[PDB]
Amino acid sequence: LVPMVIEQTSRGERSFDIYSRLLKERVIFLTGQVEDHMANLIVAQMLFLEAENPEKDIYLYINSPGGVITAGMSIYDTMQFIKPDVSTICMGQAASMGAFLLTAGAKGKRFCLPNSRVMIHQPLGGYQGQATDIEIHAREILKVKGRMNELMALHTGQSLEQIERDTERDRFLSAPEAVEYGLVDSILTHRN
Amino acid sequence: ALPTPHEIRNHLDDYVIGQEQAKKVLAVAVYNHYKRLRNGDTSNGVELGKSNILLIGPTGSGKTLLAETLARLLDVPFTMADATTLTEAGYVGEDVENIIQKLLQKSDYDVQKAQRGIVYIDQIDKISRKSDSITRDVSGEGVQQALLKLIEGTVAAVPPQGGRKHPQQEFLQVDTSKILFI
Ligand SMILES: Nc1ncnc2c1ncn2[C@@H]1O[C@H](COP(=O)(O)OP(=O)(O)OP(O)(O)=S)[C@@H](O)[C@H]1O
Repeated sequence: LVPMVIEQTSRGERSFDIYSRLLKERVIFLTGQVEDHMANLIVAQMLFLEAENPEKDIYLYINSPGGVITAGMSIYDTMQFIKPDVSTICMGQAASMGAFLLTAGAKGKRFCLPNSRVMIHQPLGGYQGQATDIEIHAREILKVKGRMNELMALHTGQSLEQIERDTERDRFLSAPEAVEYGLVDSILTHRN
Repeated sequence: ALPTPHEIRNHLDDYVIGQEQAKKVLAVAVYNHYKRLRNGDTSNGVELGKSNILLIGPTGSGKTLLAETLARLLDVPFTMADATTLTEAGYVGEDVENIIQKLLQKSDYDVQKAQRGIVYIDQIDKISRKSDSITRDVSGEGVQQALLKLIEGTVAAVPPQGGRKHPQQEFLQVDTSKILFI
């Protein structure tokens, strides 16, 4: 169930769902696993806001345990293509792909909650078949791992060698450590 | 010797039953109307104001009855028009001048006597806005805006005896600051 709200306007009263009301204010929600359907829905929201206003900041709240890689890279390229600065906030948790979209936000407009948690690891995969096919899928996933580390270093500012060592296994980063690591800019403890 | 509020109240008791608060308002209001007329800002009291009346009640209670019976003992000119037959200026329906015009029919085209008359309006709620703005309302709120200046006081233009035809092209100016509206 989704609660309905009333937006008082000069023309009259209008009924909106809670998710649609926030969309009007340049706010998008990224919840659950990242898949082709959920990812393709967020892209349409960003494009809709670009045409309405290209000079207003967009806010992206992320609470997700990660998911498909190809579905997430479509969002990253979109955020960089459009002119508006996509502000990112981490709520609850940010897995491998959720962390990549978090750090990919506009510089200076990235935040993490005081009790949020980030986790980063290497891409996961697998294949069953002939040895010739396993070599192909192995080279492909290796390129993605190398490609994902290069972009992570660009936004985090760290060196490529450091990202390779830290992403060999699961690594959890608290909210204070994320600031020191260049993943985010500050923490929104209280409203001032 | 003018009638008193008690005298006029007993006159209305013979035509109305079960209405105490409403009789007091018309009696005190009509009484003050004669005093405001007796002193046309000539006495020490200068710029005597005006106080209209707003009657509210269910249908079939005697609102239309009070307007007719009151004219019998008042002896000043009285009229009765309908708010339903009105609209904003520029539309065929709008006949805002007709209300003043009607008054002169009862007074025999006496401007000095028509200003001292009384007027009544029925079904005023029919022009309440519905808060729907994205459109222009010929009937409703629009109509109320036109009546603002008419109540306060101004000089409306009235075609003489409703107007013979277009060739005359003349109008009658009749002050309305002293005219009461109910
Ligand atoms: N207070 C009252 N005392 C006695 N009879 C009343 C009273 N009010 C209404 N009536 C009776 O109801 C009849 C009609 O009353 P109306 O004056 O038409 O009420 P109304 O509110 O003016 O109706 P409208 O004009 O259609 S809104 C009168 O002729 C009386 O017989």
